[PDB]
Amino acid sequence: TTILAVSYNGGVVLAADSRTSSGTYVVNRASNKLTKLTKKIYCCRSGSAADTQALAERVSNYLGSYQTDIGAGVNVATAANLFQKMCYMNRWNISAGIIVAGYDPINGGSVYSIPSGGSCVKLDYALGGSGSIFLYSFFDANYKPGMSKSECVAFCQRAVAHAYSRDGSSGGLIRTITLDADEPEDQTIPWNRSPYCMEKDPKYVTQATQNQPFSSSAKITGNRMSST
Amino acid sequence: GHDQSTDVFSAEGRVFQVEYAGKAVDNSSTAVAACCKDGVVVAVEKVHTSRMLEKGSNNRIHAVDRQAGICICGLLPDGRAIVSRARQEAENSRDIFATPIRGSVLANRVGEFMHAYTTHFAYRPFGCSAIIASYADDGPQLFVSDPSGTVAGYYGVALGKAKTVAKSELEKLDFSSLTCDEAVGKLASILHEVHDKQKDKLYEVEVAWVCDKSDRKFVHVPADMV
Repeated sequence: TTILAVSYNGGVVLAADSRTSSGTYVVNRASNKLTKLTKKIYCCRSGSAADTQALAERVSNYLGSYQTDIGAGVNVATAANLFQKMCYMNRWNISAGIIVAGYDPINGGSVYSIPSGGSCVKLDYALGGSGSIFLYSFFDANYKPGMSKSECVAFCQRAVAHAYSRDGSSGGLIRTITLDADEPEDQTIPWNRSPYCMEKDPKYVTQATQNQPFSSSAKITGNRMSST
Repeated sequence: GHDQSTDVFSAEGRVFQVEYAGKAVDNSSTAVAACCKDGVVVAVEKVHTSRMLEKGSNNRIHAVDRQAGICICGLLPDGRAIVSRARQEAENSRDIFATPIRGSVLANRVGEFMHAYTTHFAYRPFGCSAIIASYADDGPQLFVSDPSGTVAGYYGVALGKAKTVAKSELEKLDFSSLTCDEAVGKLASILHEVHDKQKDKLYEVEVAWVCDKSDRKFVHVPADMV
């Protein structure tokens, strides 16, 4: 899993790969890990599909009740707070990295990370999933904040692609959604138009030279490609 | 036997035990309140029976959260029960929803709670009207929940024994223009006019506001403005 969210001026992007794996087999290659909580507030789920689907459904339910009751929009902080509560109450029995991100008119776009222990941290961007370990340096090196919506979408797609090109546990599509004052725009990049992969990076086209032919010299030539 | 329990309708669909609790509120000391564009001011006439109370005794105005307060009118103990419930709702909003409770929400919650005690043979209605004054994200707001649990928003409001007069005086104010500074003066002034002197010889007027000058915190007003 690779999930992330990034703020831009006036909203957020969420992004995720689509793969759900039972270890080394892919049970679902088109999962949707961007889960709607309210109209403009989403979570990205990582960890146990079961656990995260159960919490998201629970929180989305509570939040719809709550919106009907106060007769007004919900804040992202409220959604994060609830998520945090539930994640923390059940921290021993669930595996669950969440990101809660969305747009509310009081605070603009926000991002909260709620990692396994049930901390809740408000950030500019957040990463989660097994694939996130690959993006920390990518962000450190290549993410400048203050990006436009469209730049930010493309950057999150790149970021996911980089992650899932190295994490065996992430893969497939890249789903994104933006969340701001306007209508949510979901997007889905199929793998074969991924903005990065190792199988198409020109610096990984030359094969490692492992299968040298038997020679009278130490000079390395190439792999032996043919018997003759 | 139609009027002994709040669990019972009369033949005209009235609930007498609620009307009766209502009378407790009307025979009580008077409160007024005004909701301006910059905040809410609520004032209330405390009637002492003794010359020897401490100033502060039997406060009828309670904070319920940073941004909200409840002035009770009627049986003060019953009101402190409501104030406790309002505070639990305010806490819940902060603890679960990580937001200050909007005032309309708070007053609805207060109303629901008061109404609940008008449905069941085992409890009686509360003998107090709560005035709720909030200034959360929904803006300045002033509600009143009566013993039936009916809740209404007001620009200005008067409860208790001088309510009919105090309303006549509150109608003379211009709510569109009036500011929390002016209102502390007016609302207090009003409670001095409608106070009856030969009955209730000992009285202070407690005032509180929540407004832009108080950093939208609900507080007793300093006793220089009165």
